[PDB]
Amino acid sequence: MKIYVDGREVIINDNERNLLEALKNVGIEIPNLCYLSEASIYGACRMCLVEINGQITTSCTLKPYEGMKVKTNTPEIYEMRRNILELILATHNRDCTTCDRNGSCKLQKYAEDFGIRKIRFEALKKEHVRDESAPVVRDTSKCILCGDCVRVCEEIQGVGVIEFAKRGFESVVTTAFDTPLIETECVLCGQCVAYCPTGALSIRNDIDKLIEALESDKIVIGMIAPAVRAAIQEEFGIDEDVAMAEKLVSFLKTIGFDKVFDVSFGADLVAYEEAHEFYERLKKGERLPQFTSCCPAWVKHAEHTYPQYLQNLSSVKSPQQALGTVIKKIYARKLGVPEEKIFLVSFMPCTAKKFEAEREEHEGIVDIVLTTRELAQLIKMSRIDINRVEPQPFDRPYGVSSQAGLGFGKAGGVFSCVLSVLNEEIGIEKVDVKSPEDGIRVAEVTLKDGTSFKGAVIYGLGKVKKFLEERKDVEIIEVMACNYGCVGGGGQPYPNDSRIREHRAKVLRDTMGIKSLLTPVENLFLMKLYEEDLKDEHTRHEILHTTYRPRRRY
Amino acid sequence: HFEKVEEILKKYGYKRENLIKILLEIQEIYRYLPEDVINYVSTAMGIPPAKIYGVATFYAQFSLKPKGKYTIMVCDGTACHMAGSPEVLKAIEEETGLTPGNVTEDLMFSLDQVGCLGACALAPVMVINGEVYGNLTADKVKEILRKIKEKERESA
Amino acid sequence: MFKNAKEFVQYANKLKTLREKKLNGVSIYVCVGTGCTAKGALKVYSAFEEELKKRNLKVTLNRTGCCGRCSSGPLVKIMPYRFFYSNVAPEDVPEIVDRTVLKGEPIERLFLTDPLTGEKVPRIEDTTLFKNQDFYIMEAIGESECDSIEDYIARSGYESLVKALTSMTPEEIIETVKASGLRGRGGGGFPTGLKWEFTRKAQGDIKFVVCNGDEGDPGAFMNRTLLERDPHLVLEGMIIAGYAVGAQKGYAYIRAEYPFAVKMFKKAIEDARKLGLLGENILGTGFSFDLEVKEGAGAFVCGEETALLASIEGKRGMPRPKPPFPAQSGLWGKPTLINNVETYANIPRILRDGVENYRKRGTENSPGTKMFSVAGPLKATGIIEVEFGTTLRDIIYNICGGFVEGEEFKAVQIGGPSGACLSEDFIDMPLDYDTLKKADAMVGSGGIVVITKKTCMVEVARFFLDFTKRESCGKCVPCREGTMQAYNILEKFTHGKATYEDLKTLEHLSKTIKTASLCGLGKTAPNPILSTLKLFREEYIAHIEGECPSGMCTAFKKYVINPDICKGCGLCARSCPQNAITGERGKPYTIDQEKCVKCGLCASKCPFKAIE
Ligand SMILES: Cc1cc2nc3c(=O)[nH]c(=O)nc-3n(C[C@H](O)[C@H](O)[C@H](O)COP(=O)(O)O)c2cc1C
Ligand code: SF4
Ligand code: SF4
Ligand code: SF4
Ligand code: SF4
Ligand code: SF4
Ligand code: SF4
Ligand code: SF4
Ligand code: FES
Ligand code: FES
Ligand code: FES
Ligand SMILES: [Zn+2]
Repeated sequence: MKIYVDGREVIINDNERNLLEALKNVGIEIPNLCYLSEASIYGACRMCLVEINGQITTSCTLKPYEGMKVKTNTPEIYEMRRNILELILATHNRDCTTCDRNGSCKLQKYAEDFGIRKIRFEALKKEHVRDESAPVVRDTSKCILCGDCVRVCEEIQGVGVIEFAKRGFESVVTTAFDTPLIETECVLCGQCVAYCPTGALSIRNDIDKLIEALESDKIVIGMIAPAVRAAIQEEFGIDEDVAMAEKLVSFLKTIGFDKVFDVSFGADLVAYEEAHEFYERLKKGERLPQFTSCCPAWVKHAEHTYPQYLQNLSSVKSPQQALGTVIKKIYARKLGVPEEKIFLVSFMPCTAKKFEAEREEHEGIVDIVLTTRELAQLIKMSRIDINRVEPQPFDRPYGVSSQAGLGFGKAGGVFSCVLSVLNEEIGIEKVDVKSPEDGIRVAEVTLKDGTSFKGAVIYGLGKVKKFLEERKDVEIIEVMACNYGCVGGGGQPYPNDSRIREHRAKVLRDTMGIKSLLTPVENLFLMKLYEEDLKDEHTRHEILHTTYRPRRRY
Repeated sequence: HFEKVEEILKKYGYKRENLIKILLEIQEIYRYLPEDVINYVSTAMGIPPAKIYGVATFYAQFSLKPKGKYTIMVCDGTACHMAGSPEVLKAIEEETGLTPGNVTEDLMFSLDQVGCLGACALAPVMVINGEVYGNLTADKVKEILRKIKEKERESA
Repeated sequence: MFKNAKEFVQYANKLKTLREKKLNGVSIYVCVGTGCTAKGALKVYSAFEEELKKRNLKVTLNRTGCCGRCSSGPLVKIMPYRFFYSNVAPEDVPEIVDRTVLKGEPIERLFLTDPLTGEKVPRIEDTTLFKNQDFYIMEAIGESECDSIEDYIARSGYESLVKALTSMTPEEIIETVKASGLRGRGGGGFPTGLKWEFTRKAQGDIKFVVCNGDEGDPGAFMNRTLLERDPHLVLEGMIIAGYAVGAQKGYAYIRAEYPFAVKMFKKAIEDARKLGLLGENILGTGFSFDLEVKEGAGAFVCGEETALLASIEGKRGMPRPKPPFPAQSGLWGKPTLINNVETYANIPRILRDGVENYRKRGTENSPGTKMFSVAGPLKATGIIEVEFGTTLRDIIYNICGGFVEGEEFKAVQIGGPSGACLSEDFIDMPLDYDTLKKADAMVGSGGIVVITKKTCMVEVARFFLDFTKRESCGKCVPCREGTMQAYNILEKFTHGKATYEDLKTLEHLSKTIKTASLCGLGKTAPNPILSTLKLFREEYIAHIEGECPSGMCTAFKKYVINPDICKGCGLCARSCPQNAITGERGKPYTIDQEKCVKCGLCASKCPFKAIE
C-alpha cells in the first residue's frame, strides 16, 4: 500500500481504518484535538484537514487507497486550522496559571506552537457552570466538549451522571438540571478527571490545609497508600523504584511530619478482620454473597443502586479509615496526647477516599486526604531531588505490612490477602482461577475441612451490573471501581491510561516481591495490636466496623 | 404519586426508543417537564437523569419552565421576520417585560419564537393560546396585550 | 380490498360511483389547511355545519386541503357549480347557503380577483394563475377529501400500489424509478433510483423506510401542505418503496408542532390498516409492512439523515461522519431508506404513468414538477406547483401576481438558510438542478421568499445566521463556534460598529465554516453571507461607512424634532445627557445630533414631536 504524501512515497499498513491513524503509525503526525485519551472518538475538532483530489476533508474519516495523493500542509489548510484553534481559544477560559492541566495540556501546547498571540474573535459570554461541591471539581469554561468524560462515566464506569445538554453554542457537559455533583449518583471515582484533557474536570486541592496544619503546634501524622508509591515517580520523569515509599517518608520527615505510617498495615488489619467475617458467614451461610467494602466508590455505588445488598457489604471499614481510627483511638492514647492534637494526613491515589474521610460515619478521623498529584506537587514545590534522598523506614508501630497487604493497590489484592489469611488459618487445598471476561476473575476455593466457595474479582465499575445479573454462585465479590484497581485511581498522575496502569501494577508487584512477611498473621505488630487494644468483639466492632445507609433523591 | 406518568409509560412500555413521545405527552399533561417527573421517569425507565435531561434540552418543544396562562408564539420565519416580527418582539418586551423563552414571576404570560406557521399571508404573525393574530405592528400587539391584561384585571 | 385485487377493484368502482354522485350533488368543500385555518376556516366549517343542520338540508360537507390561494382567505367550493368563494366570512355564511346551495345564483363579491385584470373569475380552473401552473402532484384541487381514504380510492388512488404489488416485482419498480429521472426533492437532488438500488442491495433481511416530513427551512410549508391535503399519496409511495427495497417497517417523521399533519397522517395509517393495505399481509402477496408516525420534538438539524435516525431512536439529533451511509446501516444499524415527502408522493404518480409520460414534464435532467411555497409582500402567495423549467420571474409575476402596491423586487431566497440569494440577474433562468449548481445556487427544499427594496441584505444574513447558530447541534468546532462568531460580526455590522477588518474576518471565517463543518447544516451555514457578499457587497461597504441603503437597520434612524410639529415649550434644555437642545425659547426649537449618542430619550416630554 503506497501513498503519496506531499509528493513523496510513503508505505502504510494494508488494513487501516483512516488515513490519519495510518500516517500516525508510519510516524507522520497531523495536528488534531480529537485523540486526547483512550476514550476519544474522531470527528469533532475538524483540524485534521487534508487535500485529496483537489478537495479538503478530514483525514480521520477517510479510507486510504492505493496511489492516493494527499497534501497535509497547504495555505488553505493552514488558514483553516489556525481559524479553528482561534475559535476554540476565543471562548476558552485562558487562565493556565491556576489550571490543573498547566504543562500537560494539548490545547496550551497548540496555542504555543501555532503562534496565537491575540484573540481575533471575541470571547462571547457563555452560561458557564462552576461546581466545587465534591472532591471532583467541574469548570465548564475550560471544556472543549470532546465528550471523553461522558463516555468514560457511561460506558466504562456505568454510572452516566454527566451528559451533553442543550445544543449549539450553549452546548455543555453537566449533571441533570446542573445539580451539584455531590448531590447526584456520582461515585467520585475520578475516572472522568483521569481522562479529561483540560482543567474542566479537576481534583479539589487541599495543600493549603496541610501547610496550615504543619505550621501549627499539633502532631501531624501521615500515612501512604500502597498504590501511591508505585505511581508517584511519573511526575518526576524517572524510572521506577522499590525505595520510593521510604524516600517519601524521608521527605515528609524533612517537611515536618511527626510520624509517617504505612496504610498497608491498615490493609493487613482489614484483610484479617474481613477474612474472619467471611469465614463466619460461610459457616452460618448468612448474608451471602459478601461484598468487599474497601473501595469507597463501590460503597457509594451500592448505596445508590443496590440498597438490598447493603447488608451483604462487609462491615469492615477501608484500610484508610481503619488505620486512622486505630491511630486516633489507640495510638493517641499510647502517645500521651489528646485525640484533638493529632492532624492525620492520608496520601491516597483516589478521589473517592476524600469523600469517605468526610462521611458522617468517619467524620473527624482523617483530617485531610491528599492525592498522588498533591504529594508530587509538595515534593516539586520543595525542589528536593527525590532521586537522591536517602530512604528511611516507616515509623513504628504501623510501618510494616505483609506483601499481600501491600498488594491492595492493584485489583485482586484484597481477595488475595483474604485467601492468604484463610490459608494460614485453615488452609486452601487448591484454587482454580478463571477469566470470564476482561476485568473479571472467578476463583473456586476448597478448604481443608470441605466447605468450598467461589470468589470473584471485578475491577472497573460497570462490569458489576451484568456480573451480578447473570451469576448467583459466587460467595465473595471484590469490586474495585477503577480499572486495574487503585493503581489507576482518579488521583493518580496524568496521563492515566491502560499501559501506564499496567506499568504501575508491575512496579507494585516488584515492590511486593522484596517484602519478607508473607501473611498478616506473620505481622507481629498487627498481632500485638490485637492482643493489646483489640481483644474483645466490642472494641473490635467500635474501631474496625462501620454501617451503610441507602441513598436516594426526592 | 405519578399515576398518569405510569399510564403514559406503560402505554409506551418503558421503551427507550419511545422517550421523545413519552416526554411530549408528559409535557402536554404538565405544561412543562418538572424535575421530579424526570427523576421518576428515570428510575422507572432505567435511564440516568442526565441522559433524559440532555434529550429534553436538545429539542425546542420541551421546556424546563412552566408555560403561562396565556402562551405567546411569535413567528420568526423569513416572511414574518421581513414583515416586522422584531417590532412585535420589541413591543411584547416593552409591554410584558419578558424576552422570548421566558415567563413572568406571576406566570401570567410566556413568549416563544417559532418557525413558519404556514400562514405567511398574515405576516407578521402571532398566536396566543391558539388564536392567530396576523398583520401585526407595535401598536396592535400592545393593544392586544393590554386588553388581555384588562380582561384579567376584571375577573380577579 | 383485503386479500385479492378483484375485490379491491369492485370496492374502488363502487367508491368511484359514489364520488360521481357526490360531484353531481350539491357539496360544500372548505379549505381547512394551514393558512386558511389561521384566517378562520374552522369557524366557517362550523358555520356551514350549524346552518345545514338548523335548516335540515343530503348536501355533503367535506373538509379539503390547500388549494394554492392561501392568501385569499378561507376557500369554499360549490360542487355542481364550481364557484370558489374566497375571503369568506362566518357572518356571510347564511347568504352563501341560501343564495347558492338552493337557488344557485353566484355571489359575485365573494369571487377570486385576478391581480392582472382585477376581475372576479367564476372559477380557478379558468384563471391565469391556474393556467400558468403545472399540476402533477397537486390534484383534485378544492374537491378532495383529506380525512378519508374513500375519496382517495375513488380518485384512482392506490391503484399503483395494487398493480406494483401484484404485477411488478421490486426490481422492475426500482428500474422504472431509475428511468423516470426522479431526483430527490429534499434539496440534495440525488437520483431516487440509485438510492433505492443501494438500500435494496444492502445485505440483510431487516430494513426500514423512513419519510422525512421536515421542510429543511424555517420559512417553508409545502411539505406540510402536501402531508395535510393528501397523506394517502405519501403513504402509498412509502408502501411502494417498502416493497421495492424489501423493507418491513416504515417511519413517518412529522414535527410535533404540526398537529393537523400528524393527526391526518395517523388517521390515514389507521384507515389503511383497517382496509388491509397495511398489516401482516397485503393482497395475499406475502409482503408485510406497518407504518409509525414518529413525532419530531423539533430540531432543524434533525433534517440531516444521521441526525434524523438518531432522533428516531430517542437520542439527541446529532449527526455523525457519513461512512457508513444510512442506506447500509441506519436505524439500529440496519439498511434504511430516507426520502422526502415530495419524493414519495412522486412514486405512485410514476407508477401510474410510464417513464416517458413522466419525462414529458420538466427538463431532460429534471423531469416532473416541483411544489413551491412563495412568501413576502406579494399579490398571490401560497403553495404552487410548476415544471422544472419555469423561471423565477414567471413564478413571481405570472403565478403570484407580482408585488403589492408599494413594493418592488430586490432579491429572492430560494432555499432558506441553506439556499441562496438571487438578485435581478438570476430570475431569468429556468429552475433546474443542474443549471443552479454552476450559478452558485440550488433549487432548495421548495421555499421561495421575495425581498423588496425596504429590506436590508445585511439584516437578511444576520437573520439567517441567527437561526443557524441557534440550530447548530454543537458537535463540531467549525459550526458551533464559527456560526456564533459570524453572527456576532453581523450584529456589529447592523449596529454601525463594523470595520473592514470585520469584513475580511467574516469572509475567511465563512470559508472555514463552509469547508470544515461536519454535516450539511454547518457546510451551508455561511451560504447567506457568501451570496449576499457576492451580490450585495456595496450594502456591506455602506454599513461600514455608517449608513444603511434601506431604512430598516434601527441602529441609525436619527431622531429629529419637527419644527412645524414642535410646540416650543422649551423643556428640552438640560433634559438630555448631551444637552444638545439648542432650541429657541418661545417658538419652535431645533435639535442637533452632533453630540447625541442616539440613546432614545427624545420621546420623554414632547407632543409626539420626536420620531424614532
Ligand atoms: C440541516 C439540514 C436539514 C435538512 N432538512 C431536510 C428536510 O427537511 N427534508 C428533506 O427531505 N431533506 C432534508 N435535508 C436533506 C437530508 O439530509 C436528505 O438528503 C434528504 O432527507 C433525502 O431526501 P431526498 O432523497 O428525497 O432528497 C436536510 C439536510 C440538512 C443538512
Ligand atoms: S485547559 Fe488549562 S492549561 Fe489548557 S489551555 Fe485551558 S487554561 Fe490553559
Ligand atoms: S467521578 Fe466517576 S461517577 Fe462521578 S462523573 Fe466522574 S466518572 Fe462519573
Ligand atoms: S469536561 Fe473534559 S473530558 Fe468532558 S467534554 Fe469537557 S474537555 Fe472533554
Ligand atoms: S478502585 Fe481504588 S482508586 Fe479507584 S475508586 Fe476504588 S479505592 Fe479509589
Ligand atoms: S456542522 Fe453544526 S449541526 Fe453539523 S455536526 Fe457540526 S455542529 Fe452539528
Ligand atoms: S421638549 Fe420637545 S416639544 Fe418642548 S421645546 Fe423641546 S423639542 Fe419642543
Ligand atoms: S436621543 Fe438621547 S442622547 Fe440623543 S438628543 Fe435625545 S435624549 Fe439626548
Ligand atoms: S481528528 Fe478531529 S475531526 Fe479529524
Ligand atoms: S413565515 Fe411566519 S407564518 Fe410563515
Ligand atoms: S390552505 Fe387554503 S388555499 Fe392553501
Ligand atoms: Zn442595513
